[PDB]
Amino acid sequence: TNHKLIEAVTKSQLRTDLPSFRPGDTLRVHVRIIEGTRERIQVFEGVVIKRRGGGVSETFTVRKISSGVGVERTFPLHTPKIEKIEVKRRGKVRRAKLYYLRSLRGKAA
Amino acid sequence: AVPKRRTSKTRKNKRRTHFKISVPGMTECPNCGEYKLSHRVCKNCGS
Amino acid sequence: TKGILGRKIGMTQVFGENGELIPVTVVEAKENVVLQKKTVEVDGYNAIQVGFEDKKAYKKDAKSNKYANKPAEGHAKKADAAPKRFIREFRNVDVDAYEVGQEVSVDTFVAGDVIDVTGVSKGKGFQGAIKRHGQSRGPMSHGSHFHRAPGSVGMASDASRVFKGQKMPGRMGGNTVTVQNLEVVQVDTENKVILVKGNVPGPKKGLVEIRTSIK
Amino acid sequence: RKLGRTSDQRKAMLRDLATSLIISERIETTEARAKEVRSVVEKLITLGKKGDLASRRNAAKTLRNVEILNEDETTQTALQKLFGEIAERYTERQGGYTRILKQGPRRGDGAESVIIELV
Amino acid sequence: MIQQETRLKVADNSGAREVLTIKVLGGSGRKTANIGDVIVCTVKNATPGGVVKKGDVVKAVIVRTKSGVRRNDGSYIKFDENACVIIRDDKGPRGTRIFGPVARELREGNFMKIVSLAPEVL
RNA sequence: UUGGCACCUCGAUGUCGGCUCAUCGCAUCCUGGGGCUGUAGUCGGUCCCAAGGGUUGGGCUGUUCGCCCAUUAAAGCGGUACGCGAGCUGGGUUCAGAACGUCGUGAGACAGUUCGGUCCCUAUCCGUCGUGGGCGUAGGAAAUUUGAGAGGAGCUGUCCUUAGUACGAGAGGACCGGGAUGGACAUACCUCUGGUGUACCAGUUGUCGUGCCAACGGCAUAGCUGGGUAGCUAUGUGUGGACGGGAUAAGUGCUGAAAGCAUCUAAGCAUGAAGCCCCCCUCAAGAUGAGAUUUCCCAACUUCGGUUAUAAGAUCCCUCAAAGAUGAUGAGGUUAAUAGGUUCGAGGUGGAAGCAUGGUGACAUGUGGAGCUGACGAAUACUAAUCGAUCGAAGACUUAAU
Ligand SMILES: [Mg+2]
Ligand SMILES: [Mg+2]
Ligand SMILES: [Mg+2]
Ligand SMILES: [Mg+2]
Ligand SMILES: [Mg+2]
Ligand SMILES: [Mg+2]
Ligand SMILES: [Mg+2]
Ligand SMILES: [Mg+2]
Ligand SMILES: [Mg+2]
Ligand SMILES: [Mg+2]
Ligand SMILES: [Mg+2]
Repeated sequence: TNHKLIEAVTKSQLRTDLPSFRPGDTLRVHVRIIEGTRERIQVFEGVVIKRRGGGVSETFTVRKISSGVGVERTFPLHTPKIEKIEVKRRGKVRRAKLYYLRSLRGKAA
Repeated sequence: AVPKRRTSKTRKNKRRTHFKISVPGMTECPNCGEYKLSHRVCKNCGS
Repeated sequence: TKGILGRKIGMTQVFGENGELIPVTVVEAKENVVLQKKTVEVDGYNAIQVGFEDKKAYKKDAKSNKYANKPAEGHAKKADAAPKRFIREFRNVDVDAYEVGQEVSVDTFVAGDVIDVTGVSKGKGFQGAIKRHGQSRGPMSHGSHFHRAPGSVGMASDASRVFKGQKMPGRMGGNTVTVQNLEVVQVDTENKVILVKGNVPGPKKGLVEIRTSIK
Repeated sequence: RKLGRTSDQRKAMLRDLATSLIISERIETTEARAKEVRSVVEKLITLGKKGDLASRRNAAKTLRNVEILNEDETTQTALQKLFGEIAERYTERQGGYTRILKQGPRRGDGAESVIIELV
Repeated sequence: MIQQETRLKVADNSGAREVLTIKVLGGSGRKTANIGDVIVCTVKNATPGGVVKKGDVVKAVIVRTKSGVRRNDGSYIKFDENACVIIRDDKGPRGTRIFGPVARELREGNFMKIVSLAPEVL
């Protein structure tokens, strides 16, 4: 544990029911945004690269190619702005973190 | 990087005045007839 | 106003409203029972001095300073509380109220009262030129033997001195500093801590007095 | 974490100091070795209190492969010593917590010699 | 960041293919940049045809720098290519068919003719 | 600046540019305040008071200077041995080599070019930036403090509201008050983003060794690559520049004679600036003019010669660290949680070894999110902080209020 009293303030804001997984999975993260006359909600496919630093300050990130460009997006996973996480496919990787995706056909299986 | 002046017989003795040595602890053993140094153990003491 | 005397324990993040993440320093504010106060009638400045975390009883064989002494015994018997470790003036506020011997509270504030913070620095030992003050180093190649020292200090012999206030290598030092206009995102009562916004000086298990702002 | 000289030595010297602690049971040395060798040979003989094969391999990470013995006119290979004559001796709760006792300085230097004792 | 003399694979359909930034225009002594600022820059490569020609100083908005940007919730958008869009000095591009998915942050700075003319915007 | 004179220096006063670091004038470049305009408004010219703060990145040449590109609110002029080589480069100038033009019949010459050319020093005293011991402060000690003084900080743009209104036909387009976020700079701090992380974890290469296979050490920059906790940091996260007062400078004013009118002035009364002082933060009673409040301790020898020998309170000495060059600052010393260990946990790594199954194998899969863990958190006296010593007050006189 961190202390006896960090989490005593902080466990009351930690978020429940986010299906725990591991780097190598393939995610479809929805997220609510606002723009003008909309509270529209947007999907975002991708592959988890890394997952880090547990507690209320825990963090993961995902990577998706978009049109030839590798968009990499990062979230603090307990935010109340993420809506729903699926797990499209399990993964078989050896390394924990996966920084070596600067290639063009990785295909983690 | 040289002296410009020989230092006289006042600033020789006034400079070295914080250059001494103090006595150490010197607590005696109960049955040594010999003074150990504090928080130590001698070779031929009551320590 | 209501100068509490908490100590830090660390720093975390707390998700505010709609999406906003704001970093938070958590300040453990233990018991604070007010000792004697001093006014303009006695000798001339209206102030409330406040204690902080207590220690054990008095006068056996004071190896440490977690035991009291005959000075701080009678100085703390006057308010009939346990002897203290940190006593600080507050000539900011309220000569009228705050009866002597009163625990203050933790909830004098609300989630939105802006505050200030006074605490000591880290202190990073004896460090040199381009790390203490914002000076820039020399060239690291093309032959120069001037990497990291400070440059010239003064002019030639129409000023045969070096002017004091010269910013030379000395100790980095822990001296006091006050950030201004931090705010409180959340107050706890039961676990007896508060929170602030951003980050305050003074490394963990330190000391920091906070008070109202002066905006 | 204190030091001696450099990173290659500070493992291979310091592991070759607990070996001489094992076959002699008291040695004298200076401070910053003996303040620091306290917390390696004592952490090592938690592996005495487990004493299984998975702990046998990790005891070969530290001790020498060396220092045959002759106390019973026969060869105990100094890995078979600590699992029969040290782990059997100790069953107190904090492993094999050893004592130190300080002495005076030395002649040509000013380091305080200190007998450690495996008790 | 993108600073004094970077080199940028531009994203427009307007003849340039690589530009280099002389100045990051903004305040005095401005050094760095990120998505939504405007840099002045002179082309080096040139597609045969197009609009602009090699050696013509043009002004141009920044899009998708390599380091991320911290939007105010805790997210980050790290791309994988420095890029650019040549503007008409009325906050609209030259050509029509800009490639290369664009960050959402350039909306408060009224660049909204780029966003509607673009593929997938995040 | 270019000179004139030869007064100091030849028993050596190192010489141009540039980097490092500033400090000072105002004949002001921006910003603040006004007069006057042949000032419609927005812009602009010219002049007065004003040093508080700001004053940019590149190409060219050794350059100074200069022209040129893109910006900015502006790219000010100068002094400080044409500031700064016991702080730095050496590109030129002023060393030996060689060559070209040229002058000299010749050796050689040139403020004409041209390529290559050794930059020495361990700080005595002042001056600095920090940091401790003795003594003073009419009894000793602890804690908190007042603040004479002294430092620090002072900069600005762009967008929107008033409004497309006043002026001006039309082109365009505010003064004055409010609302937003940017730039540069000065701080504080690692939760996030990254970097480092040399007793952590995993893969693999040669070769040697543990009698051999499996396992595992040694050495090869840490043998090499992927990652990584604490601590330290920026390109990362927050905060900052005040609001408000008092007298004025330029200027504008009211009342008003000298000098029956006018007239800002002579006596009075206004108003008026990023400027001065108080306000903001930091230090500061060695401020010998040594301040202030609360709390604790008070004796025998003895012609006070105080001989002493102690209290309060420290310290010597030890285990370390939120501190740290040593000393100093803090946390502790058995009635103990100060370190180390033991146990549990966070974080990190990524599924140990054996054993079994399958494959002729190379190796796959279960047992099992395993094993293994340096700095961070909690619990526990298991080892070590033992027994001792050293220093340390017993309160003068004067007159005054009683
Ligand atoms: Mg002259
Ligand atoms: Mg003459
Ligand atoms: Mg002579
Ligand atoms: Mg001479
Ligand atoms: Mg010379
Ligand atoms: Mg003037
Ligand atoms: Mg100035
Ligand atoms: Mg070039
Ligand atoms: Mg001739
Ligand atoms: Mg072999
Ligand atoms: Mg206990």
